[PDB]
Amino acid sequence: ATPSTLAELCTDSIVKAALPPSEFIQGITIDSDSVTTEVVTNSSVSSEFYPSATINYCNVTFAYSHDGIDGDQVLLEIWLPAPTDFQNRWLSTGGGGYAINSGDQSLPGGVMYGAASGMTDGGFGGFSNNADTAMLLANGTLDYETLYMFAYKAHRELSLIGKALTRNVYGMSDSDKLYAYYQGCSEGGREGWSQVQRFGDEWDGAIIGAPAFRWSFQQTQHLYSNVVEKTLDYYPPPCELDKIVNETIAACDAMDGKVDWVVARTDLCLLDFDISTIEGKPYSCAASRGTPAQNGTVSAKGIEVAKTIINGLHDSQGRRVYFSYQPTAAFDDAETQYNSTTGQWGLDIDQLGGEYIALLVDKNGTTLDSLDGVTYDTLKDWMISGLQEYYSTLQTTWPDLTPFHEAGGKVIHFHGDADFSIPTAASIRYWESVRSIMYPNQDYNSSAEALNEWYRLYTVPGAGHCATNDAMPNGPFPQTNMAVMIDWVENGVVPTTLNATVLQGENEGQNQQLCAWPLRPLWTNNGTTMECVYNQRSIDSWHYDLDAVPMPVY
Ligand SMILES: *[C@@H]1O[C@H](CO)[C@@H](O[C@@H]2O[C@H](CO)[C@@H](O[C@@H]3O[C@H](CO[C@H]4O[C@H](CO)[C@@H](O)[C@H](O)[C@@H]4O)[C@@H](O)[C@H](O[C@H]4O[C@H](CO)[C@@H](O)[C@H](O)[C@@H]4O[C@H]4O[C@H](CO)[C@@H](O)[C@H](O)[C@@H]4O)[C@@H]3O)[C@H](O)[C@H]2NC(C)=O)[C@H](O)[C@H]1NC(C)=O
Ligand SMILES: *[C@@H]1O[C@H](CO)[C@@H](O[C@@H]2O[C@H](CO)[C@@H](O)[C@H](O)[C@H]2NC(C)=O)[C@H](O)[C@H]1NC(C)=O
Ligand SMILES: *[C@@H]1O[C@H](CO)[C@@H](O[C@@H]2O[C@H](CO)[C@@H](O)[C@H](O)[C@H]2NC(C)=O)[C@H](O)[C@H]1NC(C)=O
Ligand SMILES: *[C@@H]1O[C@H](CO)[C@@H](O[C@@H]2O[C@H](CO)[C@@H](O)[C@H](O)[C@H]2NC(C)=O)[C@H](O)[C@H]1NC(C)=O
Ligand SMILES: *[C@@H]1O[C@H](CO)[C@@H](O[C@@H]2O[C@H](CO)[C@@H](O)[C@H](O)[C@H]2NC(C)=O)[C@H](O)[C@H]1NC(C)=O
Ligand SMILES: *[C@@H]1O[C@H](CO)[C@@H](O)[C@H](O)[C@H]1NC(C)=O
Ligand SMILES: *[C@@H]1O[C@H](CO)[C@@H](O)[C@H](O)[C@H]1NC(C)=O
Ligand SMILES: CCOCCOCCOCCO
Ligand SMILES: O=C(O)c1cc(O)c(O)c(O)c1
Ligand SMILES: [Ca+2]
Ligand SMILES: [Cl-]
Ligand SMILES: [Cl-]
Ligand code: NA
Ligand SMILES: [Zn+2]
Ligand SMILES: [Zn+2]
Ligand SMILES: [Zn+2]
Ligand SMILES: [Zn+2]
Repeated sequence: ATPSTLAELCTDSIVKAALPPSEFIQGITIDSDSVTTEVVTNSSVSSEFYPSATINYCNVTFAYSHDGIDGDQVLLEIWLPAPTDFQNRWLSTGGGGYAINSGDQSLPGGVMYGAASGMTDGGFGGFSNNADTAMLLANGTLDYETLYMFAYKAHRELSLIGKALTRNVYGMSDSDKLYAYYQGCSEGGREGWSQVQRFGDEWDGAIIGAPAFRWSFQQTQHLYSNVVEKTLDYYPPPCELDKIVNETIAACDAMDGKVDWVVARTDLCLLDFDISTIEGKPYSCAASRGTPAQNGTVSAKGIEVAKTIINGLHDSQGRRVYFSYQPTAAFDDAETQYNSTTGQWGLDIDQLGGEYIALLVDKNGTTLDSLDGVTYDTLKDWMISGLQEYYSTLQTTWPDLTPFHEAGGKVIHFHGDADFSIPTAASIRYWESVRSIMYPNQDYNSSAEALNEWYRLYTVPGAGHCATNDAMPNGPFPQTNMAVMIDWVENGVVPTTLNATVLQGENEGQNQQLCAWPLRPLWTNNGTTMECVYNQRSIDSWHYDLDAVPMPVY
C-alpha cells in the first residue's frame, strides 16, 4: 500500500490522507484543502553546514490555524525524501535574524540524510515575512501570539505535526522508531534551545550553532560598542579597528602551537596579548563605493575604545554586567559612518541592538533614531528589566534540562572563536549553567564528565558568525554535524572531537578535529599533531562574574 516511488508519494491525495486530523493538538485546525505537492528532481545543494549533494524530494506545503484567533494562519513546508531514500528520520530547521525559517537553505541538510525536513512561517503571513513585521498590533501594543509563536510555540507545533505526517506518509508502525533532529544556527540556535528547554522527547538530537539566547543581554550588548564610542567621545574609522584585529591575529596565531593564520586559542590571546603594542602601526584602506579612503596610524584613543569594548559592559560603579566578543572578532558593533559635510566618522547605531529596544522594549518601531542620554547604566537597566519580561519566552536560558536528559537526548553545540555577532563566551556560560544546576554536588571535573555524556560544546578556530571567516581562511568549520549526530544517536559513536573541514583557501577540503569544552586545542611537533588539553588558566578566562546583576544570569 505505502508508496514505493517519489512519483507515487508526491500527490495531494497521498499527503492529505497522511496529515494528522484537526484537534490532534487541541486548538489546532489543519486545512486539508491547502495541501500543495511538487516533485523536485536532481537539485544540486551546498552549504557550510552540510556536504554537497544532489537530492530528489517532494516539496509539501499546507496551512493550519489556532482555534479562537481571528485571521490566524500558519504555513509549514516539509520536504519528503523518495520512499527508497527515507531512513526513519525527521529534521526540524529554523531561522536567522527575526526570521523563524531559512528558506531553502536548511531543508536540504535533512533530505540528503533521508530525513523528512520541515520549516514554519510562524504564522507571520508567509515564509518571507518575519517575526518583527508581525510583532506589533499598534504602537505600544505587542501581538503576544507572535511573541509566543517566535519564542517556542511554532517549533513545538512544527515537530508535532511534521513527525505525525512523516510516520503516516511512509507507513511507519507505532513501534517503528522515528529519530528526530534539529539543526540551526544563531536565531536558529536559540530556536533549538527553546524546545530542548521545554519538551524532553520532541527531538533525539539537537545541533545548535552560536545561539541568540540570553535574549535581554545578547540583544542589548549590540549597543555596547556604540555607547563606548559616545562615552569616550571617539569614533574609530573602521580601518583602524580592522588593523587592531589583523595585528591581534598576527600576535596570537602561534599561541595554539600551529602557525596557520588561525587563532584557535582566543583565551591565551585575551590573557597574554596587550593591544597597546599596536599603537603607532600604520593602516590604509582603499575607498569603497559609499566610504572614502582611510589611512593613519593606530591611535591611543582607538586602542582605548577597543580595549573598553573587549572588556565588556561594566556599570558606573565598575561592576561587570556582561562580556563581549573574543579578541580576533571583527568590530562590527563598533562600525562608524562617514559624514561628508563635517569630514568626520560618527555614530552608526547598531541595527540589531536598536531593533530590540524599538520593537520589544518601546514597542513602537524597528529602528532607534538616537542614543541621546544612553549610558552604560541605561544598557544595564535594559538587560535586567528584559530578563524578567522575557524569561518565559525569548530569554531561552533555562538551565534545568532534566526532561531532555532523562529522555536520552543529545546536543552538539558549536560557536566560532571570532564571532562578531554573538560573543563566544555566551555559549560557554550556558553549558556551565546547565552543569552547575544539573550536577550540583560534584566537583568541576566530575560534573563536566556527567554533562559531556550528552551535551558537548565546541569552539571553531578563526570562524565568524555561523560561517567561515575570510580573514582566517585556513580555519576549519563543522560541515558534517548531521552525520556526526546520527552516528551518536543511532550508532553509539560518541563525538570525542567534532569533525570539521577547511572550506576555503589553499587547504580547502582538509580534515580537522575540534576539542570538546572544557579542553582546548594545542598543536605539538611543529604544528603537525593536535592535542586537547586541560588548562585551568584558559578555562578561567571564559568564566565571568556578573556582579552588577543581583539575579543569577544563566
Ligand atoms: C515549494 O512549494 C511551494 C508551494 O507551491 C512554493 O511556494 C510558492 O512559490 C510560488 C512561486 O514563488 C508562490 O507563487 C506566487 O504567489 C503569489 C501570491 O499568490 C496568491 O495570492 C494571489 C494574490 O496575491 C492570488 O491571485 C493567487 O491565486 C494566490 O492566491 C502570486 O502573486 C505570484 O504570481 C505572480 O508572479 C509570478 C512569478 O513567479 C508570475 O508567474 C505570475 O503570473 C504573477 O505575476 C503578477 O500577477 C499580477 C499581474 O496582473 C500582479 O499581481 C503582479 O504584476 C504579479 O507580478 C506567484 O504565483 C507561492 O505563493 C508560494 N507558496 C507558498 C505557500 O509559499 C515553493 O517555492 C516550493 N519550493 C521549491 C523549492 O520547490
Ligand atoms: C537526474 O540525474 C540522473 C543521474 O545523472 C539522470 O539519469 C541518468 O540519465 C542518463 C541519460 O539518460 C542515463 O544514461 C543514466 O542511466 C541515468 N542514470 C540513472 C542513475 O538513472 C536523470 O536523467 C536526471 N534527471 C533529470 C530530470 O535531469
Ligand atoms: C517610542 O516609545 C518610547 C517609549 O514609550 C518613547 O520614548 C519616550 O519619549 C518621551 C518623549 O517623546 C520621553 O519623555 C520619555 O522619557 C520616553 N520614554 C522612554 C522610556 O524612553 C518614544 O517617543 C516613542 N516613539 C514614538 C515615535 O512614538
Ligand atoms: C586586514 O587583513 C585583511 C586580510 O585578512 C586585508 O584584506 C585583504 O587585503 C588585500 C589588499 O588590500 C585585498 O586584496 C584582499 O581582498 C583582502 N582580503 C580580504 C579577505 O578581504 C585587509 O586589508 C587588512 N586590513 C588592514 C587595515 O590592513
Ligand atoms: C581535571 O581533569 C583533567 C583531565 O581532563 C586533569 O588534567 C590532567 O592533569 C594531569 C595532572 O596535572 C596532567 O598530567 C594531564 O596532562 C591533564 N590532562 C590533560 C588532558 O590535559 C586535571 O588535572 C583535573 N583537575 C583536577 C583538579 O583534578
Ligand atoms: C507607529 O508610529 C510610527 C512612528 O511615528 C508611525 O510612523 C506609524 O504609522 C505608526 N503606526 C504603525 C502601527 O505603523
Ligand atoms: C553631517 O553633519 C551635518 C552637520 O555638520 C549634518 O547636517 C548632516 O545631516 C550630517 N550627516 C549625517 C548623515 O548625519
Ligand atoms: C559518505 C561519507 O560517509 C562518512 C561517514 O558517515 C558517518 C555515518 O553517519 C550517518 C549517516 O548515514
Ligand atoms: O540570527 C542571527 O544572525 C542573529 C540573531 C540575533 O537575535 C542576534 O542578536 C544576532 O547577533 C544574530
Ligand atoms: Ca594558529
Ligand atoms: Cl515519533
Ligand atoms: Cl550544523
Ligand atoms: Na501536486
Ligand atoms: Zn517548481
Ligand atoms: Zn515499519
Ligand atoms: Zn543523568
Ligand atoms: Zn560518565
